[PDB]
Amino acid sequence: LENGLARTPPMGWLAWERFRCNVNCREDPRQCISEMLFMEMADRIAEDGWRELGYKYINIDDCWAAKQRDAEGRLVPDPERFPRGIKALADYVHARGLKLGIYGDLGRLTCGGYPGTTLDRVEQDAQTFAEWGVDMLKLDGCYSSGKEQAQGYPQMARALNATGRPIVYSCSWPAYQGGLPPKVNYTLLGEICNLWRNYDDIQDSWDSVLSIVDWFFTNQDVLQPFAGPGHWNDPDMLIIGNFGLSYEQSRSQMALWTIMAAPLLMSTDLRTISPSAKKILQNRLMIQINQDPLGIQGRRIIKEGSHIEVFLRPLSQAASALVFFSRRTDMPFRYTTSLAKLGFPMGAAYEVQDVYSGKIISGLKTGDNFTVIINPSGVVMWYLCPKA
Amino acid sequence: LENGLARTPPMGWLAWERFRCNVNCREDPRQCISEMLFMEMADRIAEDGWRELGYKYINIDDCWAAKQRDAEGRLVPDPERFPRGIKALADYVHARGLKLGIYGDLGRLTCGGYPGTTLDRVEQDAQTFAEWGVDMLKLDGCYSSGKEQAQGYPQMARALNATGRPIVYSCSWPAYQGGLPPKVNYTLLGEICNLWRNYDDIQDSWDSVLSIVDWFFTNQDVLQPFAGPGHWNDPDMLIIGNFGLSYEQSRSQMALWTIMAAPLLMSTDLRTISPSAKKILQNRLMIQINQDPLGIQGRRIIKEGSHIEVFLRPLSQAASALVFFSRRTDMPFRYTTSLAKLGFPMGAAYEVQDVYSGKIISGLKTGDNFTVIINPSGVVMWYLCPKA
Ligand SMILES: *[C@@H]1O[C@H](CO)[C@@H](O[C@@H]2O[C@H](CO)[C@@H](O)[C@H](O)[C@H]2NC(C)=O)[C@H](O)[C@H]1NC(C)=O
Ligand SMILES: *[C@@H]1O[C@H](CO)[C@@H](O[C@@H]2O[C@H](CO)[C@@H](O)[C@H](O)[C@H]2NC(C)=O)[C@H](O)[C@H]1NC(C)=O
Ligand SMILES: *[C@@H]1O[C@H](CO)[C@@H](O)[C@H](O)[C@H]1NC(C)=O
Ligand SMILES: *[C@@H]1O[C@H](CO)[C@@H](O)[C@H](O)[C@H]1NC(C)=O
Ligand SMILES: *[C@@H]1O[C@H](CO)[C@@H](O)[C@H](O)[C@H]1NC(C)=O
Ligand SMILES: *[C@@H]1O[C@H](CO)[C@@H](O)[C@H](O)[C@H]1NC(C)=O
Repeated sequence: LENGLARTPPMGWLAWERFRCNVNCREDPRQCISEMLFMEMADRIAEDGWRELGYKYINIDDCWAAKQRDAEGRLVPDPERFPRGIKALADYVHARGLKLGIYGDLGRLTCGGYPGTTLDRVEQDAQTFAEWGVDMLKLDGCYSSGKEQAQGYPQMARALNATGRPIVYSCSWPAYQGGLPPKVNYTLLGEICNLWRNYDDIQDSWDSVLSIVDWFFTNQDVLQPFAGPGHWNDPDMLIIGNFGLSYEQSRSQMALWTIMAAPLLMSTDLRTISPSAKKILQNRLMIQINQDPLGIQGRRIIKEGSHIEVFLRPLSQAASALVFFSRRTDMPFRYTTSLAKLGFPMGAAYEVQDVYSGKIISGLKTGDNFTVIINPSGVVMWYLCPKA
Repeated sequence: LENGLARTPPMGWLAWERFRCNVNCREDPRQCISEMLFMEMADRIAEDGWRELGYKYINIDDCWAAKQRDAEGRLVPDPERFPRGIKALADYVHARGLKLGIYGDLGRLTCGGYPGTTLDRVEQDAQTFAEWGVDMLKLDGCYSSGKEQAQGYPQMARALNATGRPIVYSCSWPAYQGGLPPKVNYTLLGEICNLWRNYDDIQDSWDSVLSIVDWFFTNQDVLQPFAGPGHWNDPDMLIIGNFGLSYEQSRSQMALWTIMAAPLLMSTDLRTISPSAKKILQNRLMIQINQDPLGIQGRRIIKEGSHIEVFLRPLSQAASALVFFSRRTDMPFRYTTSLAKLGFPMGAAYEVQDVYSGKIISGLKTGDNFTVIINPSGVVMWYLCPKA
């Protein structure tokens, strides 16, 4: 989508995976979906170093609105959970130099049972969001037919533009259509959306992450070519800092999402996040690679019988990123190979930096053998710069 | 096995899951299988509070011996990796008030390819171990037929007794025979072994833990009745502190192994263990319940459609232990029920202590509703004492 936005994958926080549709603010004041949740996450992003790293979006997902539109047919937030309205929430977020994202559903109802954005409501809702000061909109696709979606998604892109307010547009259209051609036309998506959820919702477990990793890389031929500045593939939220991932697994999701040029939308409680989880999510070099200006999504290039997978992502400044991933469940594994074997130019030399450890290799020749030790369900990630 | 040993499930450290058959001491001085590994783990157990809690066994697993017996036909440790011999290692461990465990295989070769204990070598090997000062022996079953195992396992029990040295005897016999009757006779196992590996080796992943949990509880009817002081079911090593389990998952394995009256044999690097992992493994109340004098293995009593499972273990002093386990992957879950609904006596009251948080409920009436909040892949564990 050529609206000057999302020239790099969106970075921020999104409520859904961690907080879901919790409306029990009486017993879960901090974990329930309310204006307070977003204001506090905004303070967290603004105060704990996240903002400086690039994390700027504070996104509201499903279950924020009243169970019905007002009499005028407009969407309104839940009165008890959002007593100051959305515009006020936006100002608050804006005052911190952050941006506010909201959620809607092209259809009769949101997946959670809240007011849906039917075709006759698209222009009005887009208008309502802009007036509130919204900066990003995720448009879900429950309760709408393929025909209605084919009309509605492009229609909402036009409506958003008409408001004159630049709004990042996240589309779930592909996921509802199976995520693959011919049913999905990624060329069209690139023209109308800034990013799109291609596949299943991420759940809080390592198997969920693996399921997403495997679907995207198995189908990379029909997905990788359509990602770029202004239009990204979205494998869903980062679940680092939550309940299901071990330390190694958390490092793995961050690394693989970076290879995929995926949005870095955290869905975790920033008020209780652990130091190790924070350290992973705040890795500057990792973020630099994810945010690379060229926006060329990487690919899996090797699947060893040793249960080791290798990924490569081409970058700006003639650089590259490599991820060595172990799916073994026995012990740290010694993977030995050479850049030449991985496909790099002959007779060259590279300065290599281990993204997580910081260790550097001054001048690795492409013909030289090297060994990396990868832990179970973990990765070793390299940033490579050619010497001249 | 009535040898006065293992009146409570064995507690200690075992090398296998974490260190496997690593013999590359040149590049992995600390992680390779050598006398140094065991001496250092012994120091760890003796110095970091483990010994006082009950952890006393330091067990050597596969890959410790020389590739062949000496000329006299006796087992000898690998010369380079165990330069001071086993007896010296035992003395060292003994000097710390700990006990040394060793590994052998009833068959032509150990699963790792090392010298096996064939039938004609049983008496000699049992003799060799006693002389070295061995306190525990795990007898694996690779490369032996069912007929040979039927003869060898009972035969080794007799050989060990004859040495006059009390030795905990861990038998893998059942695992090689499928772990279920009629092929396996757990009454016989109780007579000849102190504990036995019934099922597959644990690997470093949550799915491995779940696979073990599900097999044992699905088949609890033919397993639970045969566990007791002196003879236990062994679901394998604790992998808390390693690469594949998240925090919640680690707490879950500890709790479920305690419900199963399982040995608490840690297989992790005690030199680098995290504070949180240490805190889980050192939980005194948890250990007290695992070590309960009655030795009555618990059972799964409920499998909700909410993906919540409930476990109960009867204890001494008319007490009980309950585990509420969530296999959901969405968010913290509120499980509401009553002790009456769980099956407890009518019109009674209990003092309840949350094993992990320490929070206490003074006098919970069996008829009163209560709610516990369980995190994804996590547990809530209670210790209950009746009031009078
Ligand atoms: C509506 O669409 C127009 C283009 O159709 C957007 O204008 C483009 O903005 C980008 C970045 O600001 C420029 O690089 C292009 O040159 C512009 N194109 C044209 C035709 O001028 C405009 O930003 C959109 N409006 C909103 C609010 O999204
Ligand atoms: C060999 O077996 C005998 C029993 O057959 C063991 O002796 C028993 O030891 C326990 C605990 O010390 C006592 O409760 C029993 O009363 C003993 N039984 C008998 C018949 O005396 C003996 O400990 C075993 N020897 C070894 C080295 O394991
Ligand atoms: C996909 O959409 C683009 C953009 O509208 C269009 O040019 C192209 O023809 C479509 N492809 C197919 C197979 O319909
Ligand atoms: C490099 O390592 C590979 C093992 O992956 C080996 O086959 C090859 O012979 C090595 N090359 C040299 C020059 O040692
Ligand atoms: C199981 O072993 C015990 C102990 O030797 C024996 O008494 C019993 O008969 C055996 N059960 C069967 C079915 O063979
Ligand atoms: C106790 O909670 C259950 C829900 O599990 C509910 O059905 C029941 O009515 C409650 N009992 C009382 C007295 O509130």
